[PDB]
Amino acid sequence: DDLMLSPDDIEQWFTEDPGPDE
Amino acid sequence: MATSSEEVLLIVKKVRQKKQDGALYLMAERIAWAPEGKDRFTISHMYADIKCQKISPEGKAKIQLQLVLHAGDTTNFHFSNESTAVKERDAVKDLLQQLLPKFKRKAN
Repeated sequence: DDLMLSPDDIEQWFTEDPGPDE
Repeated sequence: MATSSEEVLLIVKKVRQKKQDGALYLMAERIAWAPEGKDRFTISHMYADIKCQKISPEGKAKIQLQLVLHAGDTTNFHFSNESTAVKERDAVKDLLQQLLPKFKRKAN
């Protein structure tokens, strides 16, 4: 990012809810 | 809402959000965060503003739990409490996944 934000080393999740959008 | 007229569901400590240590406070209809030793919450998101939720596993030097909002914004919560990180990471996830279906329902 611009600074040392979370995506400094992050996007290895198990995305508990990556489907339903109701 | 807004004022401290709501009950706290979960109080997580030493939770670093955006590389700053604080505390993660779960509320009846929303999730909020406030730096360690503070009384004024800096972040607040209603469970109805949350589109998706992810969970960062153990193995890293930082454990996380993030909420993907319908607006496209994402709030990743780093549990930096060596004593309760993992345990509270699940407790929050649990409460969130249980509360989400109650507020999340508007075709968005």
